Amino acid sequence: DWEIPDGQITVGQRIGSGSFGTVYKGKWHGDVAVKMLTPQQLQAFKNEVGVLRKTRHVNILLFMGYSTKPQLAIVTQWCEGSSLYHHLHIIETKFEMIKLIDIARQTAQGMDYLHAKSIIHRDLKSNNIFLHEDLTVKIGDFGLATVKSRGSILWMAPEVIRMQDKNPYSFQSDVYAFGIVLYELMTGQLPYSNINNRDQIIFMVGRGYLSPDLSKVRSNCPKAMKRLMAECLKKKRDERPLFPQILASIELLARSLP
Ligand SMILES: CC(C)(C)c1nc(-c2cccc(NS(=O)(=O)c3c(F)cccc3F)c2F)c(-c2ccnc(N)n2)s1
Repeated sequence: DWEIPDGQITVGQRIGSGSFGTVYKGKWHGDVAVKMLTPQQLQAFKNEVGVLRKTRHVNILLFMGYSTKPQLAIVTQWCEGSSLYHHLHIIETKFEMIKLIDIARQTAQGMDYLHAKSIIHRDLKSNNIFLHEDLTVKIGDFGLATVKSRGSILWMAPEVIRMQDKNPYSFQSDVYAFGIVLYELMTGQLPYSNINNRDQIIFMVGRGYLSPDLSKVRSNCPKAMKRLMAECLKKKRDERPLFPQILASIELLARSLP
């Protein structure tokens, strides 16, 4: 099994909380990430998502094992560096166009893998794309439904925001969230920056009145990159390309660049 013997993990600094559980930097055969959760949270993740079992890919965060005592936790590999969100919006890292294209290429590579294994991320955003050693993209923080009837909206597809569906999530919703990530890479900015109201952004994006300002893309951004971005951000989910097609477009772009 993947159960780490009781008392082997040293738990350190609290990193934060994602879709589910609290992340702490830890030590177990070097630096590791320790995601604390409840047995109900762990069982739901194994059923509703199942990335711990299913994924073993260079662009997906590597699961390592779990602990039962003192507290239940998922132990993954540790990413040395920062998330794409942190790089672009917190510390304003100026990446070369070649690198920005590579980050997109690597993200689309990981997404195509997940989708081929029939896994929908449901919560892809820039603080989920971890730039390990500032070179390798590692996709983590998978979406898990923790709440019922009776949050980062900038990446949500209009249909996800409208939520007139029980499960508005699809491969196409992840394509939209990737579209926003492409926007962030090519502009170095977050969409709808000129609006100071979360409710107005939610209402308008869902109703298709508001969409990212594509005129904000860098001068050195390839025409095909801006074209792919537009296709991924289509308001009609059906009009969006899937990741095998997205990947092929980036891979072709990556070589056609002088
Ligand atoms: C607080 C915040 C921003 C949300 C973070 N979460 C994780 C983290 C820690 C543990 C697991 C998952 N993701 S997960 O829980 O979806 C998951 C697994 F539990 C197993 C395998 C892949 C995987 F993505 C994470 F995103 C972070 C994390 C993970 C690895 N290295 C570093 N440096 N940070 S940071």
